[PDB]
Amino acid sequence: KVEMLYTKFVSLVKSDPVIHTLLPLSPKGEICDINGKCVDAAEDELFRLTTKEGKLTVERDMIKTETPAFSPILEFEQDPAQILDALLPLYLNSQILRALQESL
Amino acid sequence: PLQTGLIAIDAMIPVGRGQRELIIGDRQTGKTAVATDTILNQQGQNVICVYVAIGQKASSVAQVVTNFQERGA
Amino acid sequence: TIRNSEELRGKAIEQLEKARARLKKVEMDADQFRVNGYSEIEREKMNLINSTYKTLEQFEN
Amino acid sequence: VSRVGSAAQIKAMKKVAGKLKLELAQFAELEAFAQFASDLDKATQNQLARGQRLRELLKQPQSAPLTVEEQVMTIYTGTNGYLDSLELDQVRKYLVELRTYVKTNKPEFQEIISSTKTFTEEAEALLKEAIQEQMERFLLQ
Amino acid sequence: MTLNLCVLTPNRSIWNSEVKEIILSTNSGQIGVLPNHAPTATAVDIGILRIRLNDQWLTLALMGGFARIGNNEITILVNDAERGSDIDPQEAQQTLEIAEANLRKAEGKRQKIEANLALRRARTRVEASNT
Amino acid sequence: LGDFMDKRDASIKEQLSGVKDTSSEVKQLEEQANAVMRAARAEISAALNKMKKETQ
Amino acid sequence: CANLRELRDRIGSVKNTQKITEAMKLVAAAKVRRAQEAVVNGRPFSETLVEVLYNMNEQLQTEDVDVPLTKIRTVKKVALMVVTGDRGLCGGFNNMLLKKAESRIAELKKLGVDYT
Ligand SMILES: Nc1ncnc2c1ncn2[C@@H]1O[C@H](COP(=O)(O)OP(=O)(O)OP(=O)(O)O)[C@@H](O)[C@H]1O
Repeated sequence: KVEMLYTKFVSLVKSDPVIHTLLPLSPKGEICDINGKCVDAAEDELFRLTTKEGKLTVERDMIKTETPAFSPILEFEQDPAQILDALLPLYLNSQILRALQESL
Repeated sequence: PLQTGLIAIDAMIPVGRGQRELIIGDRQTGKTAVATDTILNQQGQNVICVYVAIGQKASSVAQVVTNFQERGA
Repeated sequence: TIRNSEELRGKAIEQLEKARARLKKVEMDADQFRVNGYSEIEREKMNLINSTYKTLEQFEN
Repeated sequence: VSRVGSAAQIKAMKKVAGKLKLELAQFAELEAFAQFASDLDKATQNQLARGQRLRELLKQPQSAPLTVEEQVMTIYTGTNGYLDSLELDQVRKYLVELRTYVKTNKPEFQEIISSTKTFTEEAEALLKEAIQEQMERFLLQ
Repeated sequence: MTLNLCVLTPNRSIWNSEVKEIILSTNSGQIGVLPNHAPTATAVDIGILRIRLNDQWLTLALMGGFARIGNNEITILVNDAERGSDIDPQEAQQTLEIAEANLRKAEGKRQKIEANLALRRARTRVEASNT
Repeated sequence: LGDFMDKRDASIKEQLSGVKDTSSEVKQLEEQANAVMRAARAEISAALNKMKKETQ
Repeated sequence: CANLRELRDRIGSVKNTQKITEAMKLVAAAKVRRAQEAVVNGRPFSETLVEVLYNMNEQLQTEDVDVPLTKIRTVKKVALMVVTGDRGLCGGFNNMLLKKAESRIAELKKLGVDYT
């Protein structure tokens, strides 16, 4: 139950530090929170800095990445288990680097 | 123009013949030094650089006159 | 073999030995760089003595 | 400030002192960024580095008179970037050696600047080649 | 004569270009891939991505990832990739020896996976002297 | 034929040895390249500095 | 003059402080923008990753006897971790982050987890 405290970037004035579970990883992909705003995966948050009337501020982009479900054939060179065991550490590393980038 | 010999006071802010620029500053900063640099540069030219010293001690005027002599100005 | 064993050997030797020859040439220009300052800085003694000889002549006056 | 302005200076100074004044203005505005410039964009970085070299260009020794021709080439060297490769310290030594080498081995620059009193293209090219050869011999150190 | 190759990583996109062959090293296979290939989905892990561009056989070593490697538009979702000759030989060999120093440490089953990943860092590094 | 084949291989090795002699002597002479001007010029310059001091 | 001169010193120092903190503001803005640009750089990879993970979990209906990274069967020993920023004066950052940290580690010692 390796949950982390990364400070997500909500607003320029104050950004509240959220707590998210990391390592159990919820193998459907959805990385979930401290139980009450838990996030479905592929619904991503990408913050964008644009000026309002006049000041600096950050505005989120809740872009939803469309997914082509499968390739027409989708062969495997590996087994269905080994591919996930080699893939989920990659997504773990991606989420760790995102929790460093947004924290920074 | 009137070259002082200084890139600072000859590129940023000129001193032309006729314009009475002013060397203000804190004590011991180089006012007498910039004035001496101007009078010492003004050798190749033809100007008669009258240097009046008011209330400076005698020994500093001796140092400045012997500096002028050493540089030939 | 036929192309490269000559296309990388002989020209390399040529540029290598011409680099020693060019070093000898620029070294000869460094032997000239001796003269470039040396004949004048042997005089710079009498230069800084005789230039101030005129101020010492003003001192004689 | 000086109330006269560019109505006093010679045409060579009327050319090069403009860029010098503008670059010193930008460097003095950006002076606070110098200690905090951490991989900021290339425009700010190079402009601030040339300003850090420009103040060293400005500072000159005691009782050293720089006649008009030599300070002209000195300002040009400082403002158009032909000393950006050197660090902050070596600007002074490089410029003294460059002024010596130029005033002693390119007397045509003296003829042009002392005589025609403008920084025309032949003088600009002569100074460019002289500064380039002096940078080569200063890499040879 | 090639494919659209996109080797990605967390904070970068290492090498997006077109190459004749792709010899990515998975766990079960070092599957050579080349134009018009049928869509396979490899679990590419430690090993060299030897590719043969017609200029030369420039190698890049990737620490791990995945490759939805399909019909000339492949996306090798590499964890960590160092392209071409960006890796340095003598430091790589000293890094292999330091990986040996990390190999003999301690601790049961907790730290032996880090020991494995240090060994496999060395397997990533052997590409440098081979490059 | 064994002699002829190892003659081929050793001929490759010999052109490699010539390129290696080139690559080594390049380093040696290019080290000499700036060092000769440095030796002559700085030997003049520092000796000038000291002679100029004693003559001041 | 030791009365006016002290106030001239404070005026100069406060003006220099305003200049320095304005430089730090612009530097921090450029740093935020370059971190945002690094995130935008990293977004294609994560996009294709959250598409491929859905692809894999669509082929296999989470039918798996594998994946040590999904051993969800107890709450024995949580390992909470904090990513914190390394600068001085840091706004009100560090106190907030380690305050959430202290609250959650107290709530974890409630459960008896031996949080590392
Ligand atoms: N370019 C320079 N290099 C080294 N020292 C300098 C330079 N310019 C000025 N100085 C220093 O400035 C001092 C002299 O400056 P100056 O005589 O103007 O000071 P001052 O006390 O304001 O003069 P006064 O006594 O007339 O008020 C010298 O001690 C000298 O060391």
